[PDB]
This record gives sequence, structure tokens and C-alpha cells, in this order.
Amino acid sequence: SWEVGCGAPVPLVKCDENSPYRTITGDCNNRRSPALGAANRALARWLPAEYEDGLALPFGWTQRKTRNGFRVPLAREVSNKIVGYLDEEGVLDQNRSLLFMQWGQIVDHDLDFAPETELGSNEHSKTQCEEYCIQGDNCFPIMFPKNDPKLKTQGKCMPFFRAGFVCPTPPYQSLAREQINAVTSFLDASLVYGSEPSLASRLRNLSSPLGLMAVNQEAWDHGLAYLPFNNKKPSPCEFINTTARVPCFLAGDSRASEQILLATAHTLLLREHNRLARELKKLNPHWNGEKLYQEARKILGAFIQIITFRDYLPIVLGSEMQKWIPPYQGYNNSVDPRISNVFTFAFRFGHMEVPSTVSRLDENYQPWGPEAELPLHTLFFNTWRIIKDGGIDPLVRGLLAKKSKLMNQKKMVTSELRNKLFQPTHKIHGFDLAAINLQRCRDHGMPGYNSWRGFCGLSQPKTLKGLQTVLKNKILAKKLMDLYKTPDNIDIWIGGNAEPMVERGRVGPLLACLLGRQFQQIRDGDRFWWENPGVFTEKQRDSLQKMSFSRLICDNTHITKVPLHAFQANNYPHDFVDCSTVDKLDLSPWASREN
Ligand code: HEM
Ligand SMILES: *[C@@H]1O[C@H](CO)[C@@H](O[C@@H]2O[C@H](CO)[C@@H](O)[C@H](O)[C@H]2NC(C)=O)[C@H](O)[C@H]1NC(C)=O
Ligand SMILES: *[C@@H]1O[C@H](CO)[C@@H](O)[C@H](O)[C@H]1NC(C)=O
Ligand SMILES: *[C@@H]1O[C@H](CO)[C@@H](O)[C@H](O)[C@H]1NC(C)=O
Ligand SMILES: *[C@@H]1O[C@H](CO)[C@@H](O)[C@H](O)[C@H]1NC(C)=O
Ligand SMILES: [Ca+2]
Repeated sequence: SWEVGCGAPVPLVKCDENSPYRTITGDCNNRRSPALGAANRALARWLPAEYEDGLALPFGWTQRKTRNGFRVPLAREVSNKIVGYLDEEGVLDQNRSLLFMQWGQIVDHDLDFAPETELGSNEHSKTQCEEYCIQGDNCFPIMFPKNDPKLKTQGKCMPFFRAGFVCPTPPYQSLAREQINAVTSFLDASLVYGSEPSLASRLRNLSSPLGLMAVNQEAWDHGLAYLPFNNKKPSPCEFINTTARVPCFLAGDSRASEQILLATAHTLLLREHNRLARELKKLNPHWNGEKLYQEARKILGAFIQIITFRDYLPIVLGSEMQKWIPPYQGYNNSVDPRISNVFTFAFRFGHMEVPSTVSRLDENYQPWGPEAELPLHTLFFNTWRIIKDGGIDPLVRGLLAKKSKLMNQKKMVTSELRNKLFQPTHKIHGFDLAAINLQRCRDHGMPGYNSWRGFCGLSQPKTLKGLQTVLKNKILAKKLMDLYKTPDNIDIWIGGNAEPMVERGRVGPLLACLLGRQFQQIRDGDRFWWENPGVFTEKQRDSLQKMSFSRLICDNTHITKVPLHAFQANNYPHDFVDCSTVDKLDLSPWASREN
């Protein structure tokens, strides 16, 4: 009997079996198991969770508890010795735009979010973790290795709180601890609309029956809309410049303001919505707010899906694309659509594609102002640079005309993220995304590198020399062996990202397999997948397949020169062309005459 009949949530809902629209929660997608791929349920386990005590405590928690007979190395030490680098010269991806990085993050945010356990409010224990670096309960601090410069300027640790888990909040116990996915597993634009009822209605333009999203009432971008602002005081976007006092945005997803390009992308998405909704009203004046909201939402859902599957995944997965994600063959209700706990680490390959600077560029795609280029760390939680420093258009052109960082075995994660990350409530630009990722693999009970190699039908190196051969890199294998002792102990995030990239792709074979399999399932196990006979008409679909990111820019900003292929590295003006040469979204097939 599954000791299923956990957990006390999620406020179970009931389905309208002939509803033509998705729920907000993702309930009801799968008819026979309606909670599948819904938000606020456990991330799926492709392999059993691996905890120090079998149930909940992470490897590394108890100093004298080994993993396979070896101590697991400090996350920050792995980070310092392997992940970091000094010289940003030469690190850029010659064939991927910055938008490639950015769309990766957007997709990730559509799919998964394992928020921290919520116990630190109404209490200092959260501030005591930071202050005293005392491991316990949900405080699992990232301690500095001796020799860390941060030890000299920053104290003993970086604070880190364990992720939320189902059943959920109070600690224990019986089966293994299962982390929660706070968003819908479907690729459904949940980051624009929200994955909870509360949030989803708050976001909409209810006053007006046009079914627009709520827009900003204090700022505009050459008349084009901005996201609404967020109420929650204290605001990290306020905190990073108290003079400017500009708060974070309010999106479907709580992380929308984390970095300025994410907030930028979110802005394009909310606008396409209204562009569609109003366009729909024009062509169907009879439809109330709802019908327009849902029809706009649904097209946008399709937009995310299409760009992701037609434009993005092929240039991540490369040669392995075919093998894991073959041409669509319809909805299959036996396929598990849930995001796996491992995927949420495999998709953090993006972290190695983030470059050290962001640019604002002008209509000639030239530096915009005298500080056109800024270090990435000054743009974390930064809304004021958008509203008071030229709106989104200069940033969007940066997205097209600048390049992603290329992953590099000797230059993995820029120090902007590896030393200068900001976390709300923690005041400093002093955190380490890489170390966090490693501690979080352990927090989540991740099987090690070789377990996952084995899952994917790949060899499992057991010696330094075997690891050299798999990684095609002597020195990197030697560093990982020195720290981890056995490849069986290499944390998945670093193991997966250390593999050389597959031909025509940007991740290695292990991640290709973890990624590919997840993406296959989110497409095949989705009853509302755009191409699934019945979701859209044949004519809508010849039209949906017209859509493009170049197009979404052209229709939602004052940029009129775009590339046809927005994810490749494009230089102005040679690889740019005017907006009128880029196919439009022909909405004719949405015309409804109910005469
Ligand atoms: C400036 C760029 C970025 C910043 C500042 C950023 C920051 C972060 C932070 C703070 C977390 C939470 C880490 C934790 O506590 O475990 C995170 C998680 C994550 N990052 Fe990023 N990241 C960026 C880019 C990207 C990109 C480009 C991708 C993918 C292509 C990505 C994928 C993810 C995923 C999947 C998670 C886990 C989400 C979840 O299930 O909770 N990130 N990132
Ligand atoms: C805080 O934001 C303020 C407000 O925009 C920034 O100051 C602006 O920057 C330059 C020179 O200081 C001027 O062109 C603006 O008009 C300034 N405005 C004001 C009111 O001073 C300031 O640089 C930001 N500070 C940080 C640390 O990010
Ligand atoms: C809702 O729509 C009306 C009419 O277009 C507009 O004036 C109003 O500002 C909108 N409200 C918000 C918060 O978006
Ligand atoms: C649905 O997926 C399951 C498990 O992967 C498989 O057994 C089944 O054949 C698939 N259905 C169709 C119609 O292909
Ligand atoms: C750049 O990548 C695209 C796919 O993004 C590919 O078709 C093209 O051949 C590549 N360009 C170069 C110059 O290698
Ligand atoms: Ca989603």
C-alpha cells in the first residue's frame, strides 16, 4: 500500500471534466490522477532519496557520518577549488545570445520552485542561523573552509535554510523527506499567471471586463506597460537602493525581480498577454473578461511551449534531442508529468551560462549612457534601473546583442554569482550560488553522480583515471577526486555540469539524459499541450507555429531591428533585419461567430 495518503494539504479541489482551460493549480490535468503535476505537491522521485540517516538528514550533516566511507567535502570548498575563476576574458559563448541564458531561467521558473521552510518569521532563529552559524532543525549553514577569504570579511558561514517538505512544516517522519514543488509542473506560463488562486486573481485586471492583467499605475515605458509593484514590506528591491525606494514587481512567480533580465522577460510576457487579449476583444467583442483572459493565457502557454520546444531545447540538447524528445505523438495519460527532484538540479546548468556583466544598448545597438555595462551583482533585486534608467528596451537589445557565458571546465560560475550573490534578509552581496547548489543537492537527498550515470545508461567511473576519461580532463578529475574521494560521492549538480558538452548542445551526456527525459514527460503527460489534437484548431496551429521571440520583442517594445533566430549569437546590424520581415501571429483562426 503506498504510504500515500500524505499529506494534510493540498486543499484538494474538484474538476470540471469538460473545462477547456487549465486550472491555475494544475489540478485536473490528468483525469485519473487529478493531483498529478499540480503545485504544492512533492517533487517526484526518480530514484529513492539518499539521506545520512535514511529519512531526512543531509549528507554532510553529522561530521563523523561518512558517505561510502568518506567525508563529503564542504560545499564552499568545492566551489572555491573547482567552480571559481578570475579571468572573464574569453568566456563568452560565440554562438548563444544572452537571451539563451535568460529563457532557460524563465522555463525553469515555469516548472519548479522548492521554497525554503517558512519558520524564520515570527522568530529570530532565522537571524540566529546567520548570526551564530549554528546547525539545527532547518538551519543548515554553509561553513567556510579555512583559507576562505570570506572568513576574514564575512564571518564563519553563509546562512542556508532547508527546503520545504510535504506533510508539511513540522519535521517528521516515516518515509523519506520529500521536498515540495510550489509551482505547476506543466509548461503553462504559471510564472506569469501564478500557481495559486489567491495570487492568480490579484494579478488580473478585474475592474475592466477585458481580462487584462493588472498593470503598473505609477510607471510606464514609452507608454508600454510595466508589471505591478509588490506590497510586502520589507522589499529587497527597496533595500539595495533605499534612496530610489523602488519595490519589486508582482508576478505569477515570486522570483521575478531577483535579477533585472528576469524582470525584463517577465515584462515582455505580461505585455504579450494584453497585446493578445485586446487583439481578441477587437476580433471577438462579445467575449467577457474570462473568455479573453483564458484565451490569451492559453495562447501564451502555447507561446512558452513552442519557443521552448522548437527553439530552446534543440540547442541545449544538441545531438541528444531526437533521442529523448522525438516528434510528438499525442497526449499520453500514463506519462508522469511531475517535475522530478533531480531535474531541479540538472536545470541549474544555467548557472554556468550567466556572464559577469549586463548591458543597456541604444537603437544603433551602441552603449546606452556612460554606465551602459554594469556588473551583474549590482542588478540583483534591481527594479529601479528599469523604471528610472530607460525602461526595458535597452536591456532587451542587450539580451539580443550580447552573448551568454559558455560553460568551461576551468571557468564554471562567475564570481558575480559565486561570491557576490544577494539573498533577501541577509543584507550583503556576499553569497555563493554554487555552494548553495551543492548544499541544496544534499538538503534534497540527491543520489550521487554515479547513481545518476547508472540511471542514464552511462558508465560509472570508479577511479581517478576513469573519471579523467569521462570528463576528458585530467586536472578537473584530480580536483574532484581530492575533494570527494570517490566519484560515487560527487554531488549531482557539479558532476553533471563537469561533463563536456554534447555535439551541438550546451550540456553533457548525463544532463542531456536527465533534462531530455523530463522535457519528454512534461510534453507527453500534458492534456493541454498546444499540439494535442483538440486543444487548438488546425488553423490556429499553422498560426501558432508562426510565433517567435523576435516577434514577441517586435510587438511588445519599440525595437524594430531583430534577429530572425534570437538565441544564436547575433551581431548588429549584419544579423539583424527590420521587424516587418518577421512573421506575425495571425489571430484570424480565433474569430468566433456564434450566430
Ligand atoms: C542572473 C541569473 C541567475 C540568478 C541570480 C539565479 C539565482 C538562483 C537562486 C538564488 C536560486 C535558489 C538556489 C537555492 O537556494 O537552492 C536558483 C535556483 C535555480 N536556478 Fe537559478 N539563477 C540564475 C540563472 C539561472 C538560469 C539561467 C537557469 C536555467 C537555465 C537557472 C535555473 C535554476 C533552477 C532550476 C533553480 C532551482 C529552482 C527550484 O526548483 O527551486 N538559473 N537560482
Ligand atoms: C540609487 O538610485 C538613485 C536614484 O536613481 C541613483 O542616483 C542616480 O544616478 C545618477 C547620479 O547619482 C543621476 O543621473 C540620477 O539622477 C541619480 N538620482 C538621484 C536622486 O540621486 C543612485 O546612484 C542609486 N544608488 C545605488 C547605490 O545604486
Ligand atoms: C483595467 O482596465 C482599464 C481599462 O483599460 C484601465 O484604465 C485600468 O487602469 C486597468 N487597471 C489595471 C490595474 O490594470
Ligand atoms: C504511454 O506511456 C507509457 C509509459 O511510458 C507507455 O507504456 C504507453 O505505451 C504510452 N502510450 C502510448 C499510446 O504510446
Ligand atoms: C549557431 O547555432 C545555430 C543554432 O543556434 C546553428 O544552426 C549555426 O550553424 C551556428 N553558427 C555557427 C557560426 O556555428
Ligand atoms: Ca508551470
